[PDB]
Amino acid sequence: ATMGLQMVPARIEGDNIVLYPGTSRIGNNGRPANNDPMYAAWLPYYQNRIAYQMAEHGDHVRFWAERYTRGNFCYWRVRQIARHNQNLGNRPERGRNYGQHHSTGVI
RNA sequence: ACUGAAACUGUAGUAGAACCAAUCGGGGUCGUCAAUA
Repeated sequence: ATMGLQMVPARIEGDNIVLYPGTSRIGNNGRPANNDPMYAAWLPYYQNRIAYQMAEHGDHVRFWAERYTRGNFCYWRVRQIARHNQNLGNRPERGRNYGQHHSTGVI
């Protein structure tokens, strides 16, 4: 399970692989550097669902996210989502502390 | 401006001599499987 911390979200575009570390930056060992947040954002899906019907693996999307903290690390908790062509709407605010997933209000 | 008649294509000969349906294999035994929070 340690090895997952040095995986990066990726795609292939035509015939090149692409990487999407996004706002996070790739640390030397491949881990997200300097305690910056996980490369991918986290979508609540089987509990505290962030609904638009629930999105699906092919969905191209636009979304708000919030920086959340847990223990040794932090991550972009998705807050609200729309299909890409649709309007995302207004900025959400200070989410619930979902237990040890603590809000920051950094959105 | 008088059909020739009569005559067994049969008589003797072992489709056989030689060759392995066989060569190798313990009815045996350990750590995997799924990916995140």
